[PDB]
Amino acid sequence: ADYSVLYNSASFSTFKCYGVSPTKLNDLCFTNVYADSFVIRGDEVRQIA
Amino acid sequence: LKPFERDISTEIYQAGSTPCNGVEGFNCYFPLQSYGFQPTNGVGYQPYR
Repeated sequence: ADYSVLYNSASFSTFKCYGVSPTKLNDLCFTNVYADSFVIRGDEVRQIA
Repeated sequence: LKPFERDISTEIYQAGSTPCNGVEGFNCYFPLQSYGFQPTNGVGYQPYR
């Protein structure tokens, strides 16, 4: 993992971690990370949460 | 906070590279949140003296 280049990238319009801290993600070990990607509107980002 | 320590600072909390404490911006949250007590809330959500 290497989320430190993505937390300090400062090029995103949405970046929040839920149930976990967004300041530690390259120190917490996990098992499987599933990435789902989709593009929506600007009046539909708040619905996805 | 340490035993018998009180906070009087209103600074904005700094998250990530982007500085805060009044230079408000992306990842600049205010830690002091309101409780929001109402009688319509649950009994675990009501004020305790």
